Parts: sequence; structure tokens; C-alpha cells
Amino acid sequence: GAMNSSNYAELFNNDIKLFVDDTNVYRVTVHKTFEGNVATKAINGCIFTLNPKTGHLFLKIIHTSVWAGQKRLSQLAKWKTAEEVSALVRSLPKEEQPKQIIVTRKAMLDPLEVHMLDFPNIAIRPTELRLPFSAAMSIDKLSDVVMKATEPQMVLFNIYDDWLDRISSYTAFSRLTLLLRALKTNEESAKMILLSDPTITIKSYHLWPSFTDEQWITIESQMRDLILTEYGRKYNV
Amino acid sequence: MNTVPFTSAPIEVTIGIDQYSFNVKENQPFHGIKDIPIGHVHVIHFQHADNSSMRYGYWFDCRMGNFYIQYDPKDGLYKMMEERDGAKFENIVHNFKERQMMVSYPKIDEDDTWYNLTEFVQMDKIRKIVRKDENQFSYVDSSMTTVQENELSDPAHSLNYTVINFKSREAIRPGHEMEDFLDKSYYLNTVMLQGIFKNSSNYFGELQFAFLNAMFFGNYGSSLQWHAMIELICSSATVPKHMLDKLDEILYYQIKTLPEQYSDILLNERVWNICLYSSFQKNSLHNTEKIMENKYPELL
Ligand SMILES: COc1cc(CN)ccc1C
Ligand SMILES: COc1cc(CN)ccc1C
Repeated sequence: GAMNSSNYAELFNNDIKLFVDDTNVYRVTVHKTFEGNVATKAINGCIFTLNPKTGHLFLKIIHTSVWAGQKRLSQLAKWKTAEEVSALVRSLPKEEQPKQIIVTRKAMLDPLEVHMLDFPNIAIRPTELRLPFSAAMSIDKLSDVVMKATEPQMVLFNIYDDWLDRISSYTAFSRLTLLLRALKTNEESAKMILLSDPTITIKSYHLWPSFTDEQWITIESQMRDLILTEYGRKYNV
Repeated sequence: MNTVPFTSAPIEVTIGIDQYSFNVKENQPFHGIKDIPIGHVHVIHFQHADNSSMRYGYWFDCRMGNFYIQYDPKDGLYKMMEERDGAKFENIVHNFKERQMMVSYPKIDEDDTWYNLTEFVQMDKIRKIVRKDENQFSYVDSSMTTVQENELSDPAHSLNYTVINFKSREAIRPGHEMEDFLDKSYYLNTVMLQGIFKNSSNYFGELQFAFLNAMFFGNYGSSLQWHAMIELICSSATVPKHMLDKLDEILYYQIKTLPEQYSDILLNERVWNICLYSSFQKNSLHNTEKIMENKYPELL
């Protein structure tokens, strides 16, 4: 069934689950050709597969070569996503396989369900939550590994850095979605907010800066002000 | 021509015989139906006047025996039975015929409707779908469920139609997920036609029988089966040319015969719009599309 605001704590219970976002799988630049027609050039993409309890992110990089000579690429991308998620589940020991997979766009439901017929006990679900996982490519270290890749490749991250040492997964998810929402609404400002203090660095083995508890509250406030600021610029309120 | 004689008509009832129907009043001197065309399967069906709940009836072929109908006052319905004494049966039929106590199967000579609805419907095909093999005729009613409906509850009183399920391992070859989901030709041609049904005659058989049971009994699971079987063909990129042509003919006469006033509960808007306008065979069913558009344009 659909995941929404009524059953939101289910994300953080002890049943293994993954979110799958396919927004950034098939990415193109659109340009004019010499003859003045339009054509696309594809660039590297990625599947964003995330355990919201642990922060474990399975970043499957989608190299442009996987589109070569294929037709109807927007449709193929949903099936390529479903094929790679199925491949991931099969590669995991049984006790690590998810009990549920939540897709962020409903168009992923059939492709994934078809690829996972072999796993009838894994529930494939949509969600009414609008999650900002498309902004994942505003995270510099993630964007860099996607663009540098010369072959298909899976890279594993913890998108919560070390936060779970200090906060619950519910709070770490809330932080993450507010950070991603901010980067999605105004990327420049969000990054400005995150780095304006050169004395807070990003550890080589982390994605986000090493903010103290107190500094995270400030940062969170500034991000909410930004999302409100942009809402105001947008709708003229 | 053959006869289905009746012991009596003790309760008021609407009687169906193939695509015809007539009213019999409580204790009216009715003793059955004569001049039934030999050569086709037939169905005789019932709706009680005091309880339109439970339409029910019997599929039969007069070439396979001498059958008759008697009301059963314990079970409360008109039952088909077989008289094995041929002498007794001819004699019983001749006296009612002489007293003119029987209605005549009213086949107009120009009229191929029944043939066109049953072209692929023989009793050997029907026997694969229902389970009750002590009789040479087969009982169906409004509320019988299908084997697939039981999966989703008595198996003795079920319709054994073949389970069609587009998101099932049978429908989808490992490694051809996208291909086999978006183009059902493997499922239609290799799994169903070459593997479960054997030829397109047993396959159009079940199709036609499913429609007839939906229409005559309002059997909801038969209606699902008819739509599923259509959609599998229309959703297959590769279908033999002769099946598409015959399918167009099958459907044309089903649509032509459907009561206008039952169209809302017998026709699935999604399947038909998909089949006629989006599917691989959107341009391959000229006769059916033309009749659907002129008869049920609301649904489209
Ligand atoms: C209605 O016809 C019959 C009736 C009985 C017994 N009522 C036996 C056999 C036949 C043919
Ligand atoms: C109509 O013919 C068949 C029907 C079934 C059961 N739906 C099985 C096998 C065959 C040949």
C-alpha cells in the first residue's frame, strides 16, 4: 500500500526497507544541432537506493553506454532501474534483504514488481510523500563519483555520516530531507549556508560538514528560512 | 431437430434457450422446447419470478443423450436429467408434441447468430471448464467462482478457466522482464496456445464460453476471463493473421448480441479502450471497432 504521513514511523522500525528513487537515472542535455534541429546528449546518472533506518545508500552509477542504440530511453530507464535493484537484492545475504521497497514515483511500481516476482514476500509500495531525493546530485561527493565514472559501478555511502551516534534515525531522516529540499529549491544558497564557515570542514570520509549539535540547529534554521524565503520569492507573498 | 421435454412448470420462471427467452406462469401447461437445432451446444437457463437471485442453467448437446427438465421441490430449482430409456423418451416427447404443449426453438433461417457465438464451443471444451462428470450436461449459475477467484471457495462448484495473470512468473521469462511485460507474445503463443490450450480453437472456445456465461448468468468471473483473454491477444505484438481476423469476427457478434442495457456491467472500459486504441492490435479489429463505436460510444 501507499506510504504517507499516518504511518511515517514505520520507516524507522526494525523491518529492513529501501527507498528507490529513479529521477537521476536517465539524464540529458538538450542542444541545437548544426542544422538547427534539437538532439539530446546523455550524461552519467545514478539510482538512489537508501535504507532510511541506517543511512546506507547504494548508489548505482548509470554510465551513458547503457543507452547506446536503445529506443524509448525514458521507459527503458524505469526497467533498468528495476533490473539493478533486483540485482542488488539478490546480491545481499538473506537476512539483509529488504522486506519492503518504496518507490518514489508510481511509474516504478510495475517494472519493479515484474523484476521481483521471484521475491513474493517483498512488498513493493508507492508513497504519497514528496521526497527531495532528486537533489542527491547537489551533494558534491556524490555528483563527482557519478560524473567521473567510466563504467557501470556501485558505490556505497552512509548519507547520515556519523549522525546516528547522536540522534535517532527519525531525526537524521528529517535533517536529510530538509537539507535536500533546500538544495532542491535554491542550490547556491543551500551550499553557501553549508560552507560559509571555513572552520567547519567535511571529513574525507563524510558528505556533510562536521557541525556540532548547536551548529546543526542553526544550520537547520537557516535552511528553513531559505525554503521559506524561496517560497516567498516564488509566489510573491 | 431435438427436444428438451419438461415434467411440468410448478413455479413461475423466465426460461432462456440460447439467446431467446420466454415467460412461464406458475402451473401453466408447459412441457418443454422442441425443434432444437442439432449440431450446436445449447444452454437452457432459468430466472425464478419470485427471486431473480440466482440465474442458473445447463449447457448440453442433444447428440450426447436424451435430456429433460423437472422441478425439484426440495432443492427449489429446475433440474436437468438424462432418460437412458430411449423408447420411454420418444413416447413421452410424442404425446406432448401431439397435445402441442411445447414451444418451438424459433430459429429464423437467415440467422447465424447462435453458430457465430458458439463456433468454437463444443461439449468437450465445456467439460474442461466445469467439474461434475457424472452428467453429460453442465450446470452454471450467477455466483459460481473461478479457480483464479478462489486463489484471490469450494473447488467442486468452481469454473476451471485457465488463470491468466500478466504479472506472474508464467507470463514473464527471466531476463525478458520489460520485453515480456510490454509485449505479451511469449505468454500468448508459447505458454498459452502451444502449452496450455494446444491450438487457437480450444482458446477461442473458452473465450466464447466465458462471454456466454457472463451474459446469460451475470457470472462476474466469466466476465473477467473474457476480458483477460481478449487483452492478452490485443497486447501481443505477434499474433497469427488468422486469429486476429477470427477474433474480430468473434467479438463483433458478441458485441452485436449484448443487450444494450447490460453494457455498463458487462464491458470493461479500460480493456476495450486499451484494446481498440492503444494496443498492438488497435488497427486489426475493424469490425469490432466499428460496431463498438456506433453502439457503445459512451464507453469510449
Ligand atoms: C419430462 O420427461 C420425462 C419425465 C420423467 C419423469 N417425470 C421421466 C422421463 C422423461 C423424459
Ligand atoms: C478449452 O480447452 C482447454 C481448457 C482448459 C481449462 N481452461 C484446459 C485445457 C484446454 C485444452
